[PDB]
Amino acid sequence: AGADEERAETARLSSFIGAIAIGDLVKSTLGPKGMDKILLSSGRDASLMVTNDGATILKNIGVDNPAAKVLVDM
Amino acid sequence: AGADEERAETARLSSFIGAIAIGDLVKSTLGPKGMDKILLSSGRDASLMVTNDGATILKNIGVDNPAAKVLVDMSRVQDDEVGDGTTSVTVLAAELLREAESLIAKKIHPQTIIAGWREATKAARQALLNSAVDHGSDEVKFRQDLMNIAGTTLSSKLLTHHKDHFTKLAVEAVLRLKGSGNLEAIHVIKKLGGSLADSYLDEGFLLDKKIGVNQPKRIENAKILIANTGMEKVERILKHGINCFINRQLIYNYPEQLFGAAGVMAIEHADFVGVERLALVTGGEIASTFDHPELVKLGSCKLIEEVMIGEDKLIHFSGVALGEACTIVLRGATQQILDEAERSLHDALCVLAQTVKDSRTVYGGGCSEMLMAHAVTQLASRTPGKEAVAMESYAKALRMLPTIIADNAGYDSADLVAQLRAAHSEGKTTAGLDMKEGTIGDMSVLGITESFQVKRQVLLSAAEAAEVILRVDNIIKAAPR
Amino acid sequence: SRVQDDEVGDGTTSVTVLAAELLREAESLIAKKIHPQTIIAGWREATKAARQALLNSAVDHGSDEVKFRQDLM
Amino acid sequence: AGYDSADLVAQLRAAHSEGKTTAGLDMKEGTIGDMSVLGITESFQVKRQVLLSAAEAAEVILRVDNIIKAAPR
Repeated sequence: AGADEERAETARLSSFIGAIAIGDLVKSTLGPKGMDKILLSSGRDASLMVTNDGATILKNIGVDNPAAKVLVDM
Repeated sequence: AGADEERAETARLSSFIGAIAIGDLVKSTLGPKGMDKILLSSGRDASLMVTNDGATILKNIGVDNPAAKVLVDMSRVQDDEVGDGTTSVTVLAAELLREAESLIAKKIHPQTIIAGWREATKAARQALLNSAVDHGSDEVKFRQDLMNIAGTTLSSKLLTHHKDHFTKLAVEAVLRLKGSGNLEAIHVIKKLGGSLADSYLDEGFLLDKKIGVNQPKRIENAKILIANTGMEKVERILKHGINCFINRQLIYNYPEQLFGAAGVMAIEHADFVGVERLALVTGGEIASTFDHPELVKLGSCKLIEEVMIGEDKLIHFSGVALGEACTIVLRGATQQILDEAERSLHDALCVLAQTVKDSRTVYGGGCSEMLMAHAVTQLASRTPGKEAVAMESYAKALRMLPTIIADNAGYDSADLVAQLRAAHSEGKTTAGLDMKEGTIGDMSVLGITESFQVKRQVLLSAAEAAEVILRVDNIIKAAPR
Repeated sequence: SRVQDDEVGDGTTSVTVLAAELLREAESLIAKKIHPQTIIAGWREATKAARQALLNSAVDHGSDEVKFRQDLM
Repeated sequence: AGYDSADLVAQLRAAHSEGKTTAGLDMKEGTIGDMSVLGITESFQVKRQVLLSAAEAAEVILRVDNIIKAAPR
């Protein structure tokens, strides 16, 4: 264990996992009772940035190696 | 499995922890005998700062991932547009978070209870008037200006013998504060020389710097020169008639000889903050290279002079044409209390201006808190909805304040709550906690009355912060720093 | 202590010991269980203690001038 | 004195509550005795200054709430 290996069930899984992570944060945002979140990164970021609009925050950061940034661009 | 994983119960915990963390540090500070704390930062900071005033330190830094900075930021307007005295507004906000545990039992969406904050407007209006206390303050006012609330701020402080006189003076300082122009240019320094009054009020801004041993002792029909760049000079100088030069930064030695013979008084390394305030005061100037003299600069010509204040010499720049900015100078023999003036007077500036601006106040010594607690229990029942259930929880939050005021008086807390409530529900607004008695008494005889605004701004800010908080996820707490 | 020495003297050292013992009672102080600062008002009460050290004690009753037996010993 | 302290406390209190200011601790005796016979007296002034001096030393701990620092790192 402890390596990046993908075939069969797992290759499909990386697409699957990227979709689930984004959905939980965005679901709160929609509707009158909608919610806005705060994000903090220390590496050359002034402070916490808060974006209610899902599109603006997704464009801003390419935090991880799994596919999702391309999806965000669209 | 990303990293910061939090459960719905743990997400709220981060907000919960934040209120408790802040309350413990501010807790030492409150009432009669409070204590100073030290705080450290490097890179954007360099050493350890110690601040007696809780509001000043919270404002200056956003130390960590925990969210409370936004809650904290509102307090600055509290300390300018009203409440300061003794810090306690932050502590009450913290208290409301504890009721959230009882809220989990309420199998209802937390977002909906948030609408209770919609109710904050109808609670803030009810909280107000339920307290019912001061009929009015006309403006400036000859006798109602003080001998009131500033004394309470002082009541907490030991210095209340000579000091209460100092507190009274603060009103004169605040009277000039009101009007168009904003909250700008107010500076105060305490000094070593002793007097019964222990304070002198000056019409203009004060500074403490000297050109050198040589140079004229006094100047008149004074003209002021300010430079953004460090040290031709005589030629431009003679025609204007220049009486004083103020420079923010180091000053070159050669011009110093010139000024002495000419009869012009200059200031070496004048602090920038004093200078910026001064510009508003004198009508301002364009500060740049040595061309800066004549028309580009406009100076005020009333009085700049060195005078002796009982002993040690100072410079008193005074009689500003604008009239929007002024300075305060303190005096005293020497003790804990005299340099405690620095602790107290800064507090004095914020309390009084507001007391004159609000024209409304509430009874101190916790009189307001018990009465308000009585009225609010009924109010929850009156309103339809969860709107009623959230409101009922809020009402017992107020109960803790009576306990804290008594606690800092040395007297047994449970006994105190009992006697306190019976007197307030009775219908007498004047009655309140008497710390010196260790029981309940007439607050008015003491002369204690909290500015009305201090009570409404604290309640409204806590309410809005609460709206966002139990409808988010990522945070936590450690302390101010 | 030195100001005291100039104003009267050494005697035998004992003043320092008396001040130290007052700290021991602080353990039971917690037992009162509330605000240590108003405990200080006890000091205010010490003025009462101070008058006690006054007039309800032996004093002289004799030290007329020279004195036959009480000159010393 | 090299004498039993427990015994001493009881007898000392015993002579004083009576109302006889003369009785006191005689170390040479090992028990209690008539101080006046010894001839021992203390100046009035030594008692007032010691009381004032001991009281202020005690307050240095209480008039100032805190003196040092907390957590730089």
